[PDB]
Amino acid sequence: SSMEKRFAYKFLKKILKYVDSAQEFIAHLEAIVSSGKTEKSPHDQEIKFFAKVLLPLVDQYFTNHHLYFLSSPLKPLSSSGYASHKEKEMVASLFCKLAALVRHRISLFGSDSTTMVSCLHILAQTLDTRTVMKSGSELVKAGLRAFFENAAEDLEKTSENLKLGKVSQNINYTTVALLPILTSIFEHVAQHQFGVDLLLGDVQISCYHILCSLYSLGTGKNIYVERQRPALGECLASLAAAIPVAFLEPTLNRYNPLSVFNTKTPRERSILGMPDTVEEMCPDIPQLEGLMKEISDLAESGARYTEMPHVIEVILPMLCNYLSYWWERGPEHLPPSTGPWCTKVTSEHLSVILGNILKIINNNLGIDEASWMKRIAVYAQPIISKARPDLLKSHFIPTLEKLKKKAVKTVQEEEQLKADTKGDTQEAELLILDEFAVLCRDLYAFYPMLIRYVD
Repeated sequence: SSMEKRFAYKFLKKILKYVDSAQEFIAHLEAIVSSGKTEKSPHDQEIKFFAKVLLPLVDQYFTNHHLYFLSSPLKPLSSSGYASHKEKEMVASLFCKLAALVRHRISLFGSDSTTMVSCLHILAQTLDTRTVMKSGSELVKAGLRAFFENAAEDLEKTSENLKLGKVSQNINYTTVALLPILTSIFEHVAQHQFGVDLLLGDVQISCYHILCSLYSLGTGKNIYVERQRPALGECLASLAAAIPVAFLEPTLNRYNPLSVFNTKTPRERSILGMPDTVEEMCPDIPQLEGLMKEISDLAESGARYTEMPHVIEVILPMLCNYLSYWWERGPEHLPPSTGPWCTKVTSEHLSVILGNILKIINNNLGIDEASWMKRIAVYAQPIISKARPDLLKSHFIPTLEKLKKKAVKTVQEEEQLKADTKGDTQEAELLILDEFAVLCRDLYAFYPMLIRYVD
């Protein structure tokens, strides 16, 4: 019969109606808070039901029937079936409305902010932007395109506040809600390959602004930056693996048909208030050659994580994802594409970057406290596949030899300590336990790369 009698359609319609009512309820609650009245809200029952039953229910429902809303006739991911166009549009609209509700009201939500953010994670991972954009009501498309604009505005406002500061609500919202949701959205559109259909035109401009703001925050020297470097690096890495414009190689941008500069008339681009040249879109972000040269100099000099805390948590993941994404669109993976490419990335760049990562891990070997290794071992996975054979003699064997020497030294010390029962053996036992802990950390920060290379 009609597709409007399905259970999922009714469920989503009911939840959308409840979210629409909760919009007014939250607006009135914020108004009464501004007025200073401390009495309970007249619709406290509705708020309690929405925050205690509706959100966890939606989260669980889309954690269970997750593939059903992503599958399509072309790709049958779910055995149960595939959601209709209207249901996918409803899911996108619900995600947009929820993101609108918590845009700056994390303080109002209080204890339910975590539940709201988890529900937003689940909805973002269950978004089919392709079908929504192809066949969806103009309101839903407008909301989806305005989500990225709102995120860009919020990030620019946070950067401005950090510069002016010598406010806390906005940084709290950015840390708690905005960054994880952006990371989830970009990972979802990168693994399912929605980037070539979603991040175009206005969305691409908003992504340019987001990229500039994230790079500015990540490499800055601030208390907030010092605390949130990992999140900024992860979000930037996710963005670099989905946006279809080579933002580190603007000189070849004329060969990229997916860029706004090559897909929009100059009058239209000037109407949108963007610079007339791609060189000015990301003025602060260096070119690919500059980043690679800086990383090589840092690795060869011997600097530790303290000297380059932003070349290890922001620049490196972005570079790894960028190289992995653009290798498949470069000279090596496009033999028949005799025409010039929008990138100049070959396996040489991936090999040299992997070698620099290994050298950096080697320099920081045995440091007392370095928790960045367990992330650098995860952000190098995309580029281990293109590593060249010469890495075996120059970078893998020396590092493993250093690790083996450390292990033999520590085990000999432990055996000699156990043999001798004189003196205070408890302090020596604690010291050797600390040494074993640092050795295990170093092994698990280098062994994954070795295993991939061997495989």
